Amino acid sequence: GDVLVTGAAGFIGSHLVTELRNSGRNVVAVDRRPLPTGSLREIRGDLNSLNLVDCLKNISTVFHLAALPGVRPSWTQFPEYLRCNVLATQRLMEACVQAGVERVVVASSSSVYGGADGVMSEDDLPRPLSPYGVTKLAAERLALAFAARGDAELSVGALRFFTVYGPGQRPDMFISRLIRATLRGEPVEIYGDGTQLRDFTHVSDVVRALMLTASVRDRGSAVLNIGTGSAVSVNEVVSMTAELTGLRPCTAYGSARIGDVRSTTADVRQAQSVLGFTARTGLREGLATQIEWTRRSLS
Amino acid sequence: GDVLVTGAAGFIGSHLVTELRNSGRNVVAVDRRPLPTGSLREIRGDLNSLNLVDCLKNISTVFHLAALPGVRPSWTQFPEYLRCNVLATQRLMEACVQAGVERVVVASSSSVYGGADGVMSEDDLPRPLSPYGVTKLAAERLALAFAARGDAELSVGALRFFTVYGPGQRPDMFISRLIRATLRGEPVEIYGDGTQLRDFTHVSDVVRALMLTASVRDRGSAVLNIGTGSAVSVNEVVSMTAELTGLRPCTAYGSARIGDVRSTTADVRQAQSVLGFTARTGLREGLATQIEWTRRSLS
Ligand SMILES: NC(=O)c1ccc[n+]([C@@H]2O[C@H](COP(=O)([O-])OP(=O)(O)OC[C@H]3O[C@@H](n4cnc5c(N)ncnc54)[C@H](O)[C@@H]3O)[C@@H](O)[C@H]2O)c1
Ligand SMILES: NC(=O)c1ccc[n+]([C@@H]2O[C@H](COP(=O)([O-])OP(=O)(O)OC[C@H]3O[C@@H](n4cnc5c(N)ncnc54)[C@H](O)[C@@H]3O)[C@@H](O)[C@H]2O)c1
Ligand SMILES: O=c1ccn([C@@H]2O[C@H](COP(=O)(O)OP(=O)(O)O[C@H]3O[C@H](CO)[C@@H](O)[C@H](O)[C@H]3O)[C@@H](O)[C@H]2O)c(=O)[nH]1
Ligand SMILES: O=c1ccn([C@@H]2O[C@H](COP(=O)(O)OP(=O)(O)O[C@H]3O[C@H](CO)[C@@H](O)[C@H](O)[C@H]3O)[C@@H](O)[C@H]2O)c(=O)[nH]1
Repeated sequence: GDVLVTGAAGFIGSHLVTELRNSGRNVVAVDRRPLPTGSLREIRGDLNSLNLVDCLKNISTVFHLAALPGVRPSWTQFPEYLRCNVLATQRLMEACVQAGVERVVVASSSSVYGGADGVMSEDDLPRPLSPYGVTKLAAERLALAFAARGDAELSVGALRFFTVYGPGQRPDMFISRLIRATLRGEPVEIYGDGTQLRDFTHVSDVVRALMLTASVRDRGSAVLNIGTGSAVSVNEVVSMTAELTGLRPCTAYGSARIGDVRSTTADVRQAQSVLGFTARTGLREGLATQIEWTRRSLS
Repeated sequence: GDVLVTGAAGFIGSHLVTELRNSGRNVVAVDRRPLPTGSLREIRGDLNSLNLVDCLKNISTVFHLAALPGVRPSWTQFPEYLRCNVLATQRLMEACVQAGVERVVVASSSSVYGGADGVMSEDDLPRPLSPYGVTKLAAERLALAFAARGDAELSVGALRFFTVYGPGQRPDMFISRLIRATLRGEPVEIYGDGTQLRDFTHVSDVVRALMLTASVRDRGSAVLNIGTGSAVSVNEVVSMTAELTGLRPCTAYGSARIGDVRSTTADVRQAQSVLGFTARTGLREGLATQIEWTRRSLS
């Protein structure tokens, strides 16, 4: 059957569209922004306005990536985060039940874990530290509640991504801003002392995990971390970018932002056992891919 | 300091207002519906429209009970459930940070557990089966995220209530409808075969738990079940009501409603250790209190 991707114009979504089409799948793309062997049908619209059942005609698999994804604006833009991240999810899942979609792969987030040292496992109680994390937890729990309805023949794979980077990374993210601070001298502010850590996951690995998750169809629903299990500090990413480029990143240290967790590290075990997924790209290699893409993109 | 109760016109809220005032506390009541030794100041308004910081002047303790509380309408009224249960909570917690409120006691729900046999413990992963349960989980996680902000001197006691009944019970609830089916012959539909079970908790016990929770001020935040640990089936409640009244309840069996969990039973241990709270009222005694109140109320 055909596949529908919400959020298809965005960072992860555009990579997923490419891989789906290269694999021979016909793709229906939904986004309110323009898109950058399988066919491609672009539907331009807001999930809260489109006739979603019409969009889901002959769709057997949905990848739900649309959302407002920034941690820090969520404190002061909460109506819009609720509308885009929770209400739109609820509408999409109802339409999936009505249209007889078989499987929905939902982008969730490591943000549901909140603050924790060391490994974040899918059996840990969620305790988001930001309103954004609350909305991603609500979206993933909504998806699971729809899959548990007695009238639905619907499974859900909810994927908790860990800070994704690479070619095309959204420009509000740290590595994208740092690379512009390096190649173009546009200063980046460091939010705190730079000792915060992230499990940075390359988008190519995330797209492989998304495809694997969609192919697990007879095992019910699942909640899985998608990450590398290796955390790197902000300061270390700055030093690596300086080393790779021979240009001094234009940085300025400022105050930590409330809502930012101090460290993330994925427990990678359950995705390996359920999907056969292990991340292949480490940060040193992946960072070079983003730097090279950004050069060519600016030229 | 003075205490503010949101949802003060409702079932649990009105009982809490009474006990707060009888205890000598000055109460500020907020609700968009009229209210049925401590003074009482009634503020009439919607939490999404009022100047909440103004309402919180000289308030040291907030009891957040306002919400749309029905499980079953939440599938088809989801915008309003998000607005009342999640957006209003976020606005209230921000105003609590800005106003320097010390402690917020939040009404959460056993609905966050979803479907589970046997005892529901606060260490179990939440898995709500209805959009209502998703909104209560979001409200309680929001409250905890605000309490964890570095700029807040704020603690949260989040109370997961188990199906509350007694004098004044909301008329959409089962025991209220059954009593009208008995005393007044207004038929009640049974949603399924009546073998579903609930941990029914008397409102007097819930109000005692609310007061105890507010008095724990130097131990940070807590998430606690408030229930009896004894589950009773719908059919057994029907037979008890018939026995107590000598009138045949006017019932009609119909189809189970999607979103209704099959059974609830509270793990009562953590509230006993943290609050010294143990429920005192069992269903046979409590059911008689509601029947007697309802007689006098109808006359
Ligand atoms: N990038 C990461 O590090 C990361 C980490 C964890 C989780 N996630 C999650 O992965 C998903 C994709 O993230 P991304 O970095 O690609 O974000 P992105 O902002 O690049 O892509 C999201 C897309 O969704 C669209 N969109 C938003 N609301 C919409 C609406 N109401 N209707 C139609 N389209 C709408 C946007 O136009 C955008 O193109 C998001 O759900 C996000 O929460 C991302
Ligand atoms: N009754 C139960 O069995 C039970 C069980 C678990 C949890 N809870 C929770 O306990 C709390 C109280 O439940 P209840 O049975 O007393 O419900 P209720 O409906 O009787 O009381 C809720 C009150 O909140 C008010 N309200 C709703 N939205 C408002 C808004 N935007 N602004 C101002 N006021 C608003 C309503 O007018 C109403 O009086 C709710 O948070 C509910 O989710 C109740
Ligand atoms: O200009 C900036 C931007 C970010 N940071 C810091 O860099 C780290 C990473 O920030 P960023 O790349 O913006 O990603 P996160 O805020 O960690 O969020 C990403 O990863 C989260 C967890 O996976 C997802 O929930 C989010 O949607 C996704 O944006 C954090 O410690 C920030 O405090 C700075 O110092 N300066
Ligand atoms: O007309 C009716 C109403 C209810 N029921 C059944 O009676 C049980 C109890 O229903 P009700 O008294 O409406 O309470 P719940 O739906 O269990 O919800 C209450 O208890 C939940 C868990 O504590 C809270 O989350 C909710 O806010 C609160 O309304 C359920 O099995 C219903 O299916 C019927 O058979 N007929």
